[PDB]
Amino acid sequence: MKVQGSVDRRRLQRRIAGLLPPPARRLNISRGSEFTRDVRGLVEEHAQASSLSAAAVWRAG
Amino acid sequence: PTIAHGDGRRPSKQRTFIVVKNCHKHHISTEMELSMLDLEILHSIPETP
Repeated sequence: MKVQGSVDRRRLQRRIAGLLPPPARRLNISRGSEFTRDVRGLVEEHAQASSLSAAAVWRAG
Repeated sequence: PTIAHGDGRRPSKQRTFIVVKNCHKHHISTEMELSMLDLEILHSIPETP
């Protein structure tokens, strides 16, 4: 408190949090439940990555 | 249809044709260019006016 300081840890964290790579895309082939929970995501990500209408394509860009 | 004729020697057989139609396919393209300054200052976060 006694001094404000010259930088904001909040801003530094939030500005880095936008430069970390996207995680990997796993696919469990040992449990049916996880297998489906990942294939659902696979189809959602294809849609989001190839549908012109949305801006999410341009974001994944 | 067909007309039934008498003087014609053998009565004309009724007619049916098979017609096979094909569907053409046409593909369409456009190109839009976008700058990395936009694609970056978008991922960043605004804090000041």
